Amino acid sequence: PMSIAVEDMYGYVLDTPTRDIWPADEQIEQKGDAVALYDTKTSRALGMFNNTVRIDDLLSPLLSLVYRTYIKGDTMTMTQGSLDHLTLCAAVDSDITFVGNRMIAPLPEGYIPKPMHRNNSTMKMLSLYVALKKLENFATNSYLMAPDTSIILLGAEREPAVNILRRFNRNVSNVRIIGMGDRAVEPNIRVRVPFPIDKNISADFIICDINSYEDQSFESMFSETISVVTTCASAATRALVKINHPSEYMINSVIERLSQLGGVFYHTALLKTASQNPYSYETYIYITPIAAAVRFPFYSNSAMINRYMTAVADDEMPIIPSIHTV
Amino acid sequence: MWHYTSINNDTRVALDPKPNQIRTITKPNTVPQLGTDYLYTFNSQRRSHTLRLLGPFQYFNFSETDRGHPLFRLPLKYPSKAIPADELIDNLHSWMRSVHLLHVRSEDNTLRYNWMLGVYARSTNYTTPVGQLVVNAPAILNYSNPQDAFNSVFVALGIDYIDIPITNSNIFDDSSTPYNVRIWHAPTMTEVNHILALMRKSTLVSTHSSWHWNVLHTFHYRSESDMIDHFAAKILEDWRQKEKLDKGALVEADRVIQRLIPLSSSTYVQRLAAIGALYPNEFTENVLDLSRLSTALLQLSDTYYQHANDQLRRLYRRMYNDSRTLYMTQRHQELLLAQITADPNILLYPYTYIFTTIPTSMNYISNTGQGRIKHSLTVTGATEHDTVADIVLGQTGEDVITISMVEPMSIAVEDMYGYVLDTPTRDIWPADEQIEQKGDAVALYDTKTSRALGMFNNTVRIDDLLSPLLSLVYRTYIKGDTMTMTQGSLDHLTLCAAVDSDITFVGNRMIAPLPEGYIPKPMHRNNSTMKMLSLYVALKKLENFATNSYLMAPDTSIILLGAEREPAVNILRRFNRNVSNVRIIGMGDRAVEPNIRVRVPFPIDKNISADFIICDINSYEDQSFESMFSETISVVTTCASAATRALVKINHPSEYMINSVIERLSQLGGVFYHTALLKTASQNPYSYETYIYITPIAAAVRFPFYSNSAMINRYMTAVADDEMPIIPSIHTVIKGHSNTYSPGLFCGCVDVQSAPLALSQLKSYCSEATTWRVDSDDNLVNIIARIDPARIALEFRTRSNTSAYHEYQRYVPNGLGFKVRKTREFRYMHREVTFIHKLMMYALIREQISLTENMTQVVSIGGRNLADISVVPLNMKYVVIDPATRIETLTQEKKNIEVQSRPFQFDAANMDLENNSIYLFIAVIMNEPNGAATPARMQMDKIRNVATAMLTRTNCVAYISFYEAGIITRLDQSTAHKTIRVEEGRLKVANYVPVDTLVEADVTLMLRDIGITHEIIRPSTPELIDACSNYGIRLGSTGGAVLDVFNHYSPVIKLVR
Amino acid sequence: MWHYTSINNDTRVALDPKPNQIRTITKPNTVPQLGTDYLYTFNSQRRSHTLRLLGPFQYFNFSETDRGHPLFRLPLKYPSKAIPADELIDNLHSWMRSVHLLHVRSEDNTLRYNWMLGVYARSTNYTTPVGQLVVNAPAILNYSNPQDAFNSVFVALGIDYID
Amino acid sequence: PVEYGIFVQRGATYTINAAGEFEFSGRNEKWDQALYLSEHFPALFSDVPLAGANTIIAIMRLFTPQGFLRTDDLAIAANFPRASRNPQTYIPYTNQRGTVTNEFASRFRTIVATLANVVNERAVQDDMQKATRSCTKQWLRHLETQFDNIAVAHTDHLSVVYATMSNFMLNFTNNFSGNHATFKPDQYVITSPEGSY
Amino acid sequence: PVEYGIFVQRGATYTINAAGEFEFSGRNEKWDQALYLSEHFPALFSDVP
Amino acid sequence: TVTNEFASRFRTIVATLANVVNERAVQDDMQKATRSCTKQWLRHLETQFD
Repeated sequence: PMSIAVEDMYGYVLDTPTRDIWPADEQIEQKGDAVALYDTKTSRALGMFNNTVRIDDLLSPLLSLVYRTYIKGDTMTMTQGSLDHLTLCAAVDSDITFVGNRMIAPLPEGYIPKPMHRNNSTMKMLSLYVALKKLENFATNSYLMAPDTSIILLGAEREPAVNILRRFNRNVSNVRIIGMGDRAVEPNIRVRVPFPIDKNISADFIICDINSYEDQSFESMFSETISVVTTCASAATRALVKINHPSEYMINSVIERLSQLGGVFYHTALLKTASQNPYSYETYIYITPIAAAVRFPFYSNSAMINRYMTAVADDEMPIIPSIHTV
Repeated sequence: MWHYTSINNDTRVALDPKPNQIRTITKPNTVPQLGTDYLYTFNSQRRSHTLRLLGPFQYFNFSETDRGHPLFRLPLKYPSKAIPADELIDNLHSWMRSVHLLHVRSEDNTLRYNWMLGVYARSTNYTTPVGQLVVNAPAILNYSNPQDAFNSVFVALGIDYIDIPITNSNIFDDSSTPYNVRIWHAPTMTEVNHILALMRKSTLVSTHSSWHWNVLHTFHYRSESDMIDHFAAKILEDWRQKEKLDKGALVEADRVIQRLIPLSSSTYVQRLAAIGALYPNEFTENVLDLSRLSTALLQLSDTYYQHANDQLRRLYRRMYNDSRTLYMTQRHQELLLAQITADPNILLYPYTYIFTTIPTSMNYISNTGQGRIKHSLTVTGATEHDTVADIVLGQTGEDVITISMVEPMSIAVEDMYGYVLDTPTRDIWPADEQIEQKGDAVALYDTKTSRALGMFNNTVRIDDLLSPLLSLVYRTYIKGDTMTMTQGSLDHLTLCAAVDSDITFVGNRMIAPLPEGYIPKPMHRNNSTMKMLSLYVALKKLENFATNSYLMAPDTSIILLGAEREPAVNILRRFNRNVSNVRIIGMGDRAVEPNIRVRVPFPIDKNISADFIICDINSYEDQSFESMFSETISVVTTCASAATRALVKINHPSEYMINSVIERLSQLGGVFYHTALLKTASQNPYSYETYIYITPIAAAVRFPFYSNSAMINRYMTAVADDEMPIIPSIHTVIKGHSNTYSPGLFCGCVDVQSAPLALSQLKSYCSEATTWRVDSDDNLVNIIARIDPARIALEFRTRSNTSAYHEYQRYVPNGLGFKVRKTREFRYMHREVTFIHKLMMYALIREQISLTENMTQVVSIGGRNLADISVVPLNMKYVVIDPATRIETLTQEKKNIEVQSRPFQFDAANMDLENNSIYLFIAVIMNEPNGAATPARMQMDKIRNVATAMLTRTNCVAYISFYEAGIITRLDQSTAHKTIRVEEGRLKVANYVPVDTLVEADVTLMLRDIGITHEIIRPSTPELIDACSNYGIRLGSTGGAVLDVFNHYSPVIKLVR
Repeated sequence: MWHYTSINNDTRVALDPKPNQIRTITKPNTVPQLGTDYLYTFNSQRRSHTLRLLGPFQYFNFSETDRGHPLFRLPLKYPSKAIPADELIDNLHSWMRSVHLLHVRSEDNTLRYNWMLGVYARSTNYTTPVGQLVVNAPAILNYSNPQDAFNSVFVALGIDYID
Repeated sequence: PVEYGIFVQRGATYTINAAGEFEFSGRNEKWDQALYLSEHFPALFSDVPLAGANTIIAIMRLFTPQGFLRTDDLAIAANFPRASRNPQTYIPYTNQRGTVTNEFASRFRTIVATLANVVNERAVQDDMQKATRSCTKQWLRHLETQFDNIAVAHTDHLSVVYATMSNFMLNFTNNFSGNHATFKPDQYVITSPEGSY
Repeated sequence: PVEYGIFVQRGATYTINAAGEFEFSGRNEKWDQALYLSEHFPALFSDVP
Repeated sequence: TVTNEFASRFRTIVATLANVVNERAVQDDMQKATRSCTKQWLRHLETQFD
């Protein structure tokens, strides 16, 4: 089990784009390399690893502990915008309260809140949100969705991810929070991947964690998602999109597309977020309309890409840890 | 990835303690720490204190003696609340430390203990032979070969099987045991083969694929149905780990195939296990509610085979019979092999049948949570519907769903006292103008404004609308939760307005705790109080803007002029209670002391003045103008001279009467006055009532008089002659693809198994239907839809009809919300003012597009998700040129439309010339294609271009909408930063990045110099009620107060050729 | 303005629960939250603790038996001050969860329940004929046509009026 | 009075649902013997926790049986005509061939008390002379101990008789599964295309 | 009760129309033999679904 | 079926009353010999009028 100071738990990394141009010569090689990986499914050994090591259980007892003390009256100091405040909150079902900050309204008589129910995607999404508010201007410790600005959560099977955000942002004027994705239960619209026409949505910062698997076997799967990021992209000022793969090809293709559906390019980054199944080579592209060009975009190596770029597969089975006693 | 990779375990086989220390097991010294020594709770099920024996103790047995000791009396003692942590642990520990498992410790470093068997020898008092075995012969229990363990027992007392009754978790439930496990003394694989072979006798037995201690044991069900609690729990657990194996993730499981073999089942179990093998699911992630977990599962199979699939309908009718067999799946199979390989002694299940990847499927989504499912119906799926009969939703029997009139406000209290100052702008009010205005104004009074609009202010009373939020402030205070105010605080004023009793303080913040066992009676407001209370906030604030001390200065007073006054006046004193001398008074007919009771035409000799006065009276004067105009001109006159700053609710006002007031104060005091039009946040959303703000400025003004005014047009238009209102209905009989439908929601109860189809055909009208089941025994879904006059414009276009259908086929059994507790649905949704606004721009344009000889296509230049759609007849082509529309070309053509996702905005290379076309230019000249902000100077050039462009074409009309400047200064003064605000000369129109704007005049002057015929058209009230009425939408406080200005300022240009 | 514009309702006609779930109505599991499960007070009238049964329960009837159960003894216990929130809810809930309206659940997606009449068949112990009707013949109560509902009852036991 | 009101209030006889939960009925209907075979167990024995009237339910636990159920064994291999998928009978009480007291006499001991304790409340309730509360409690007490001795050999020796009788030749069918609150025999009828079965 | 609700209501006595179609009276008067010789038939025996 | 409502009513009437007779009797300190014999008598018609 994890065992770490809660506060260091919402930390990512921006692999910044560096590749003046993405010539057709390069496109010829990349599409094939990328299609090839999809054709086979990355290393059996590595994949087995992300699933066994779920950033849920892995990082639970620490979180379970935060909740365990609060239930008995021991957490008497927060600060709203505090990361620490957000975490106790994500952890406890009931409505967290306050007074002159710090002092958290003592648990009402002989009653007890039921420790929160997370998906193993919540710490990650919850964390991405921290990354966004923080990405807004870095230097700052007020993680409470500004005054009347909202965001929409795009992850299939949403909430408590979305729910924890409101309890956390509970007092702040108008903050509107929404969550789509198939299998999502109200308060959450339940759309499906290829966004139904006529349905217009926007909201300052959007987070898209959907996309996951499209039988298409590329060409199209590549296209279905290129498409997902397109709406997720235009409709919002700053948003995270979990691009899964990504290869130096598909992730890069996204860059060329936003490149023309709006002349002055864009500014994108690759947010590898602290909490998120240790392995899992899933990377969220960060996209925002910068107002100074960039003259770079496109990628070559990227710390984030190689993670899934290699892992070629053809491993010849995994080495299951044994336990011989002789 | 591919080959599943696990690490089998045989948990129990390795949970039996080593013998030499199978004494400290009962923990004789230390006391059981809840953490890892037991799990426990008490549930809101009134009672239900469950005690879970976590540890090596899980599987235990008790006795007749073990069952005496308190702890089994300790539950039936606190029926009311959770057992006292103390009396529990302390106690439990006593028993814990009592159980003394007979045994004979050893030294061999390999023995273990079998335990379970033993624990059981102890259960009964060592009488049942196996038990009468251990007593004198205790060593019998230690053992090294997990299986020889038992075979020893049998060999000696010679028997076919030992029955191990099997208790249940939660030591607090002496209520029998569902079934029991029988241990079969069958050593070699061949032996068992045949044990269970004959086992196709005896009523109900069932077994697991593999085996603990690797000693074939089987379950015996005490009842046919109890048999189902088990399978269900277990088959369900299978998809639980199976999702992981498919995923490729080390799964240390007791045995690969978790399912369990109905040996002698009986139809129900037959078809239950029947499903089991099929893994009909998608990695839920949620948590399924146990107890009804069975019926949920048993139900799903009925519908699975039911929608079946023909081919796989058989593949399943097959296992329905041949069931004593087991249905692994290639991958599984391959694994069990690694197992047999390791040591050819693993005696796992004989008869079986590999599958062959199973014939495709349906990821039958599910979960038995508690939310209700909000669905967002898709335009066009791919199940090309033939016709299918008109569905009949049942009757919504309130106590499940009640429908009500106006989605309660729900807003942050603090933003509730925000108005707007429409400032005067009209250098002179010439007699020529007076000639026209008096008649226009008299005409409106002669008739009574739009029946549709008036009906709206009354139904939407800013009382109820904004009550529950206010009710909530009061609800917490009564129970000691509001411990921080600040006197001058708006927040302080509101809690106060809300509570009858006298609010108090100390060193601020801390509000004197409610006195002992007493309770204040929640305040009684008129639905005029929040408005008047709010006007007062507007006044103190209007005094100097920048300030948060709303406590009537030191010894300065005000008088309240509103018929039927107080608590309006009363709340002000409780609020201003401590502040030196503040005098508060309230006139108006029907007003009760402490309130003088004058009558409209103020009785002579009665002189009154008081810093700021607020006049909300005036209301109706039979006179029928001339005089009614005069009675009030008169009201404001006294209200006016006698006071330095005061509010007068001028009702009407017309550009005539309101303006007449200006001329009058103009002469009863040379140096004019300074007046403003305060549209206050809280105040019946609609109600075109405006309060003039009047004060004796000391710098002239050289302007006064009005022309358009955001406030005036609200009542200026609304001409009336509406031809009746459109009452929101609630039809509950879904017709198949036929326009007919009248605005209003579909609240209906459709039987399940049909929900898929009803919902599927239902997408043709509304575009987001919410639904739920109450319980798993309610074979009816509940659908709520509210026909959305935009989806219809879109679904119907060029006939056709293909829905996503089968795809929704998946929820059917379970994935359909599930709430259980009265929901509230309002016959009127709420909506962000910005959204209501463009919705409105459309009602002016659609009507227009329906008034121009020949007109072939609508070129919507920069749509986005195609909003413009509901603004075009179901005939013309709709062509969107939008970079990020991303529509499959086919679906694009099915609903006959076209996409040019090719941004431009420049002439010479802009083929507008396609005549008989309408160019809808909403937004666009706002934010660059890159979701940016087209700088105002540049924003102007775009219009210049479409102009030269529209100039060399014909029969085309371009609709361009922009943001004139007046909004900025007006906004900077008004204080209703709801969804506008004004960041450094711009305006974050909701979610949009501020947007520098332009001069209405420069716009007119440039195209004017050019020669293109134009009209700057801005929506009106007729269109507003129309846009809103057929839409279930309502307006919601803040909106009304600010929507008047925004609608007016946010004009439109018709460049018509 | 001019022509009045309303939306008639027939509240009661549409407050009678659907039959197939006219069981969870008594709320057997969860405990009645004061908010929307009853209204209540104690007035400065020295005593006067009024308990208002908000919900589908408004119109009810009780009995001679229903009228035994504490809650009807629970008022005459705190003559001095407002009943203890606890002893009240907790308690009430006991009775609430006791009333067991005889019925025969169905599957038709249009039936309802008439309720009132029934509630009343329960009131007295099923002796007053209308009441002696429902017992063995419970299906009689479900119904689809708001009026046929009753006309059924009459038609069978043949009478001019039921009180 | 109060207990027999919350409780008889909740059905006087239940039947069982499909998912086997217990569905009590509504009326407090009487209960005839001709109604014995047919989904309708007497309700008192349901042995299901009932929030309110709990003293009534507790007094109720006293009735549950002692003995286990042995599966004939011998009569079966012998081939004797049983007809019940898997024969077996229920023996009134385990032969405690161990040591000290019993489990059966020991059970009756706590049964006499819980009950006696109950008789006590009713008696102090109807203010009665201590002369008889006692003489009678004394009487109640004589068979606690008094049936201690009888149950000795009754249970050891009287039981083994059943031990065998459970399996006499013709003496087929399963009489009682052992679980009062839910055991309905197997209904055997001679069907006949011709007349009425 | 439930069934003799819709049945007596369909009509408690009927007659044969010029074309057999049974004309079902909506009343539910008794049935004195006094109209055995009339054109009415007791309704039960209509043997019509 | 079972009991009545009328006999059942008299049953609680005899008690509420009996309970009342009890206070008065313990009040005028009386032998338990008669508190009982008489309460016993009061009791015979509860059942007796059943």
